[PDB]
Amino acid sequence: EQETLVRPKPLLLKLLKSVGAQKDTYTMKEVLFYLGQYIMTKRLYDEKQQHIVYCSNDLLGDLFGVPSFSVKEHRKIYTMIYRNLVVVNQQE
Amino acid sequence: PFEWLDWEFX
Repeated sequence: EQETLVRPKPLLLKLLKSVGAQKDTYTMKEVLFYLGQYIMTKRLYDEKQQHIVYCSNDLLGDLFGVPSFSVKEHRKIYTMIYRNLVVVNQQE
Repeated sequence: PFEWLDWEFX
């Protein structure tokens, strides 16, 4: 139900392009889903402890500002994604 | 096997 209309900033947009998403405006749900696919396809999660993402050597690490994080860190994830987009004035 | 928020990616 995360329907917030958003326009990713250049870094986030580059990440989205990696999984085939080239539009400029998204729902938050879409951004979140595509970032999950990004992590999957770049194989940035630990194969033995899959909630751990190791992003130091990936562009994702520039977004999050840390070398690693857990998918359990929901507030941090949301926070870092929102700071990398602009919420659209006209919602809906 | 990668779980993320509302979704599962293997």
